[PDB]
Amino acid sequence: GLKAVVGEKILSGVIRSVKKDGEWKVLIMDHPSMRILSSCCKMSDILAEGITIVEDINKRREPIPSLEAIYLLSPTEKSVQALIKDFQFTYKAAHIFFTDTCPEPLFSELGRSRLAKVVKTLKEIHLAFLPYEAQVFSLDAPHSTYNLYCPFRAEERTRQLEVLAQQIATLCATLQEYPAIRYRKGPEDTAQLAHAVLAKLNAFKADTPSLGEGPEKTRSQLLIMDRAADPVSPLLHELTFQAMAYDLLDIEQDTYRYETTREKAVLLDEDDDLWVELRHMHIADVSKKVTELLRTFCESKRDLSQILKKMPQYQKELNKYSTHLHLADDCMKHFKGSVEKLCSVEQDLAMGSDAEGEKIKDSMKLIVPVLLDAAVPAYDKIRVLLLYILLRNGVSEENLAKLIQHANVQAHSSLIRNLEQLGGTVTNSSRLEPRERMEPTYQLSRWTPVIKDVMEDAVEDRLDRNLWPFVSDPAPTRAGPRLIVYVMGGVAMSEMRAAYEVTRATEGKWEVLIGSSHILTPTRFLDDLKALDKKLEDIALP
Ligand SMILES: [Cl-]
Repeated sequence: GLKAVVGEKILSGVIRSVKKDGEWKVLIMDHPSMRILSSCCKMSDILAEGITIVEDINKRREPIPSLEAIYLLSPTEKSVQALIKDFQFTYKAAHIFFTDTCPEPLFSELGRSRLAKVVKTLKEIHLAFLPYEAQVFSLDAPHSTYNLYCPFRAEERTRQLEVLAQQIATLCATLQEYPAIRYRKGPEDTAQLAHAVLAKLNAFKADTPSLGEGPEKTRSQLLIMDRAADPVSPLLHELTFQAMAYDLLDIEQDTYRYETTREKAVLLDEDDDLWVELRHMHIADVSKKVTELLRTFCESKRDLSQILKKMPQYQKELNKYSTHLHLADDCMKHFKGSVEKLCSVEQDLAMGSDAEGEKIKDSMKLIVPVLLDAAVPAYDKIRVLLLYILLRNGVSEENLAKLIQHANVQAHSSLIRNLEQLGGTVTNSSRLEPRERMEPTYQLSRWTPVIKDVMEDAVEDRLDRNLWPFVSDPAPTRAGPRLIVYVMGGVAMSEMRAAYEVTRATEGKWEVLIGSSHILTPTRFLDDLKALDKKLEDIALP
């Protein structure tokens, strides 16, 4: 998928293109650059291409003239000024690779340097995005929401749209696409980003006019949506394996930690093929499916005296089964009690109707118990309170104060009101509501992300142009078409799931990719909101 593509562009385009069978090389990097390759290609493949050690430019290093030195950097004044510094000899010579275009000014001061003397290679790969999953990308700019929507960064807003616009143009170019660009009409941001992307995509089209040609690739579309178009989805407690695990449990750097009969630290990425299989399933179908795949593997390899002897051999491939069997139980531990009670209240507020289908009569009566409960943590009370404010489509100033007070979450008053910075409606409307679906589901997972409706419509060529205009109408006349989706201000894990549900529904006709500046859990979303009315010099510039 995306990790295979990105991995190939690196291994073959950067490491293999410089390899000298007799010689070996140091690979030096800045933070953004090494987050990219680390996310797709493994150390074993890196070694196989002729690299002795990997380093980080930001840290002090030892001189090794004997070894030539590759650099893979983002073309920022920090990385370049740090590179120039290495020889003005910490190395004998060096092969440079910028992940994007190097601006005149930075290339000029580099020509007046001593480094220049021993520069052996100098290219630019144009590759600025993390392949998080097979079908989900990230631009590695968690500072993006803050730069676009905080008033203390009003002057950097436009620059942040230009940066993101470029990153999204190099995504298409990487996938050999020249897709029709579309965006949600009302918000100023979505339109501005869409036109920026076209202008920076037309650059790559001009250099390679054969981009996106074909009866199938000509039908590819890139949709741009703002967070405020569906501020409900990022708040909800999802009961699918992934969305549920990252939300309820503490999972950092994508690593799950628990104890066995001793200190296991598993990485939930795409080498773990069991994770790839379960990540999108309701919590209620996980238990069985794990045991269903066990009964296959264990008995497939298998008087049972000899089977006992061969247990150490299976133990490793067999632990990987116990891994997710346990993670599922853990999801269920955290779900019992308050949470299962919250979900009920949330789904009623999101759908606007109880399980029977009967419309909710008194939405206030529904939350009041949860809010005045001292045993429910603040962030949980806040998700319910925000869902209530969104259902009501705004709430009176005085009613908001009485709820914040009676709910006992006064210190977070800030983040609640900060939802108006994204375009959402808190006090006293630009939100899209998912169409109804007459399809059976579990009582606690009746909500479908807005973006799924949008994806299905884009695929079937029935997406309203009034709401989703094109920037350019397609000229009158992998191989299949792609639908690329970019949610501004973070993408929820239900929306990530929606991409896989729609892609599988078309049976391979369409590959639906979705991504954003960063990936969201309900908690990280509230933290992003909290920041929008603060001056924080720690947060990175665009
Ligand atoms: Cl149009």
